Amino acid sequence: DTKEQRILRYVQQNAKPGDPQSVLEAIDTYCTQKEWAMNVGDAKGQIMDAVIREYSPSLVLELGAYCGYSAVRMARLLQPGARLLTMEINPDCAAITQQMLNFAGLQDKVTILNGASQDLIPQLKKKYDVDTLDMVFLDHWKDRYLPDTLLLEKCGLLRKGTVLLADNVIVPGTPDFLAYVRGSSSFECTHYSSYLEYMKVVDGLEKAIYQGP
Amino acid sequence: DTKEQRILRYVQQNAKPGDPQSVLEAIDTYCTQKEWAMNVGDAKGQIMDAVIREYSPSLVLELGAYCGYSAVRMARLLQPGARLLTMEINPDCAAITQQMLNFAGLQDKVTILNGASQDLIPQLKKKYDVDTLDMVFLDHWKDRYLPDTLLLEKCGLLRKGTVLLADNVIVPGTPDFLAYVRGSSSFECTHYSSYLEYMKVVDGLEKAIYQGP
Ligand SMILES: N=C(N)c1ccc(NC(=O)Nc2cccc(CN)c2)cc1
Ligand SMILES: N=C(N)c1ccc(NC(=O)Nc2cccc(CN)c2)cc1
Ligand SMILES: [Cl-]
Ligand code: NA
Ligand code: NA
Repeated sequence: DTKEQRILRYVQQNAKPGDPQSVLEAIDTYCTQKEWAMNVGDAKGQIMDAVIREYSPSLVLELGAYCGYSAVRMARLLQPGARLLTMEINPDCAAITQQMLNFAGLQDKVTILNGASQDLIPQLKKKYDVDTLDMVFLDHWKDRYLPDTLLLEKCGLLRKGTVLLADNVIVPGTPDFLAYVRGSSSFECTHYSSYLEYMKVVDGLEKAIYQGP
Repeated sequence: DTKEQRILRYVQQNAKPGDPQSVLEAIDTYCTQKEWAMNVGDAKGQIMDAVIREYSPSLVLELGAYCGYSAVRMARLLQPGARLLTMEINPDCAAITQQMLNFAGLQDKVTILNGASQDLIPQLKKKYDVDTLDMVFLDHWKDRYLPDTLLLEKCGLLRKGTVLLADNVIVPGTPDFLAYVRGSSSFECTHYSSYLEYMKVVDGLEKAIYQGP
């Protein structure tokens, strides 16, 4: 009986059907109460929104999904003609995510693929008629952030101005990923550190904008 | 011949009059060439914009102004009925700032006050008929950031949701300012680190949202 399952359940019992905002609130609440995650709206959500709004991407790729919070958060802001593609290796998390999008009524803005990013990324151009990406959201599996970044490049999926946003990038974590995008001339970087009301970083996010090879 | 005199000159010679974006582009382009300040539009301007857009303040107070870049950046986004108040202790910077807003055609959006923040702040409610502030932009003189913040609270000028944004808050600088706002429950805090394309932080900003006494 997983945490992400109990989150889904809580949403299904308490959120307003087809109301993404309600859904996000229900998640944020339960996790804060449970202390699985504190004020995800202010710590992570708000930052996601600002990035979406600054860039107004037509095509967003989410790599990694836990309970579907991030997918709802992004999908709810996408305008007609804009879409989210989501990848997650863990099948339960994938499914919870789908079910979470369903409840919000956002399922038609999103395409979920349950598989390894290493195997799925190279199929995007061929299998999925993707030429390049406007935005990528890296989530969940921090160890996959750098490999993913490198593979996207390799597959020719990034273009000048493609925005990467990675969640849960807090020192000393994801050491290899941060060093790379910061040191690389192909990435223009901005780090976001959410402290909420205290002194300890609650969430760290990295925005890295591809500057071409 | 001061740097901010020389920035003003460059703008006047090169930017399109009455064009804020042109003026912002003239200052960046010049400071960058002089290697006085790299890519201020990416490093600082874009963040300011994101904050203004998120919060849509009616009244912004800027404390500190060097050449006026920030005042132009913020004033160009304020809608009818919104206004900027700028305080700067150095009389030439204040005047450059005014002449810079003139060139951009933004002078009616702004009131510039020449004087010490400690002296001007307490006169705001009384002399300038302010109740509280929607946003405060701290700029230019980092040593004043903490005492400004405290005086603004003392003067009853912050309300729940008042957004403070401080420029040039790069560790190990302003350690007390940062420890104060993060340490205090009266502030909900987010740090922005702009790396541009490099390994090292170019500019750092702190958003602190007042949460009450
Ligand atoms: N690189 C990682 N951090 C990483 C790599 C691989 C995975 N795999 C799963 O979660 N598989 C899974 C998860 C749930 C259930 C099943 C099988 N039904 C398989 C996770 C994390
Ligand atoms: N706390 C600070 N960092 C601080 C405090 C005070 C000042 N004062 C001026 O710049 N005065 C000035 C500057 C130019 C000209 C004149 C008077 N003609 C006065 C600066 C910085
Ligand atoms: Cl929120
Ligand atoms: Na870089
Ligand atoms: Na705080």
